[PDB]
Amino acid sequence: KRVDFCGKGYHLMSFPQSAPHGVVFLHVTYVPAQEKNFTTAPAICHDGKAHFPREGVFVSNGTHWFVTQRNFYEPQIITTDNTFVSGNCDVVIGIVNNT
Amino acid sequence: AEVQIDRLITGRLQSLQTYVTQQLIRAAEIRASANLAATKMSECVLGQS
Amino acid sequence: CGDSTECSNLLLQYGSFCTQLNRALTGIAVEQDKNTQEVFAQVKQIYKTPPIKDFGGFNFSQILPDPSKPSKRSFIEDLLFNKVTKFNGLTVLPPLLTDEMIAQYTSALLAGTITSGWTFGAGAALQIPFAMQMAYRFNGIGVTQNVLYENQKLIANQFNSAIGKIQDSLS
Amino acid sequence: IAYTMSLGAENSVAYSNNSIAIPTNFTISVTTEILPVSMTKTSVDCTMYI
Ligand SMILES: *[C@@H]1O[C@H](CO)[C@@H](O[C@@H]2O[C@H](CO)[C@@H](O)[C@H](O)[C@H]2NC(C)=O)[C@H](O)[C@H]1NC(C)=O
Ligand SMILES: *[C@@H]1O[C@H](CO)[C@@H](O[C@@H]2O[C@H](CO)[C@@H](O)[C@H](O)[C@H]2NC(C)=O)[C@H](O)[C@H]1NC(C)=O
Ligand SMILES: *[C@@H]1O[C@H](CO)[C@@H](O[C@@H]2O[C@H](CO)[C@@H](O)[C@H](O)[C@H]2NC(C)=O)[C@H](O)[C@H]1NC(C)=O
Ligand SMILES: *[C@@H]1O[C@H](CO)[C@@H](O[C@@H]2O[C@H](CO)[C@@H](O)[C@H](O)[C@H]2NC(C)=O)[C@H](O)[C@H]1NC(C)=O
Ligand SMILES: *[C@@H]1O[C@H](CO)[C@@H](O[C@@H]2O[C@H](CO)[C@@H](O)[C@H](O)[C@H]2NC(C)=O)[C@H](O)[C@H]1NC(C)=O
Ligand SMILES: *[C@@H]1O[C@H](CO)[C@@H](O[C@@H]2O[C@H](CO)[C@@H](O)[C@H](O)[C@H]2NC(C)=O)[C@H](O)[C@H]1NC(C)=O
Repeated sequence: KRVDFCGKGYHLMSFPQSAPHGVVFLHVTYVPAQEKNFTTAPAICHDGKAHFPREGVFVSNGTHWFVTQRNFYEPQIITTDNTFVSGNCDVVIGIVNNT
Repeated sequence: AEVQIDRLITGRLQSLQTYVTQQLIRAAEIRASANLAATKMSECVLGQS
Repeated sequence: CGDSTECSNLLLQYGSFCTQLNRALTGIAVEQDKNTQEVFAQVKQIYKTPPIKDFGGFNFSQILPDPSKPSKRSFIEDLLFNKVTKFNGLTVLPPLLTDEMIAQYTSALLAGTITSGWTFGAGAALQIPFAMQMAYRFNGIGVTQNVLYENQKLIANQFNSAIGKIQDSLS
Repeated sequence: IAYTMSLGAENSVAYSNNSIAIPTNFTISVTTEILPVSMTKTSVDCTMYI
């Protein structure tokens, strides 16, 4: 998990090979590509209480909101199964209204 | 003149060799410290450890 | 010897010690240059901070570069430089990288980590607001991100006070 | 020719307080690195030498 210890990018695995007075490591890693922008909010108000994502991030393509992972675009509908609630939404800065 | 110049030559050569060896030791120490610094820069600035 | 034919002629029969000495010193110098270059040249592009700075209340003025000074160095770097303080066959060679270039690398690293987080260390830099990056960083140490969003102002105040204390301690 | 070296390409990432960037595809990369581990073992006499 330590960054840049074995190759550039997120480390997947490695393979060793011999050399006349040393060793050669082949590092297999993972690199993302083809990004977009979308729009973001930190929490969502509903019925006067604030919801946060269990794991992921809120995005919107312009009209509707979804939850995704942080390393690969895969929208899903926002549900009580993948969000958790904590307190009324009067303190958080950047809250948006949705269902 | 060759005798006295030879005495001076051997003395100065010995001093120079001593200086060079000390420099080599110090350089090795500095290189170790800089390797540690590079590791810290990679692991604590570009990510969370 | 110092510009004497007799001394050089006498020394000529001692072998090739001096070639070895020169080789050792040259190796040391090359190692020094490669060493600093390896430490500081970590990024591939020179990132720049946006002109408008609203990082959720956090204040990075004392570490961001100052366009007023020609050195384009920050406050802390200037405090550091002012605190740290002939020819008989020996010379001093200049370093390959000037101080301006090192300051530029430092600014690039700092802008990249402020704007994109840790994403720019792997592939292409990805934008993200600072508060959400800090929420991720709390989530990474076993504290739910809920905690950050109800204590944003207090956390920002603590961070600013700590930075001020550091600058005062150095000064 | 001689000149002043260029540190690298310069870009300004479009920071904003309500926008992110999420990847939509990936690539897999294999790199190599080389490390020396040993050198030749040598021995030298005295009387045969000096
Ligand atoms: C944002 O995403 C939503 C969800 O897919 C899009 O809404 C759908 O769009 C398709 C394409 O026209 C329609 O067939 C569906 O009926 C829409 N569903 C709903 C619930 O409206 C929306 O078009 C996307 N907006 C943009 C600008 O890309
Ligand atoms: C992100 O920054 C923008 C830029 O100021 C903020 O937009 C302002 O929002 C307030 C309150 O909604 C308005 O009174 C201002 O008129 C807005 N500015 C402009 C230029 O229209 C926005 O609120 C910020 N979003 C956050 C902090 O979540
Ligand atoms: C999200 O929905 C709530 C609930 O309707 C909005 O709160 C109301 O806002 C109106 C318009 O300012 C006020 O007249 C009401 O008094 C508010 N009610 C409560 C209970 O606070 C809220 O404004 C909506 N969010 C946004 C950004 O419009
Ligand atoms: C970030 O902190 C600096 C302090 O280093 C603030 O600079 C101060 O600004 C006020 C008003 O602009 C001046 O009266 C002080 O003299 C400044 N201090 C110094 C040391 O110059 C800066 O304003 C802060 N950032 C923001 C956005 O307020
Ligand atoms: C995301 O949105 C930005 C803002 O509209 C797009 O525009 C880029 O903005 C940056 C900084 O202002 C410039 O350096 C780029 O040249 C702009 N690109 C354009 C105009 O095509 C940006 O393209 C969008 N996409 C991404 C991946 O950032
Ligand atoms: C993700 O990237 C891969 C490779 O960069 C894409 O696969 C290529 O797709 C094009 C058009 O369909 C083909 O002509 C190429 O031969 C494909 N490459 C390989 C190695 O098979 C893939 O389509 C991309 N996926 C998305 C969703 O953008």
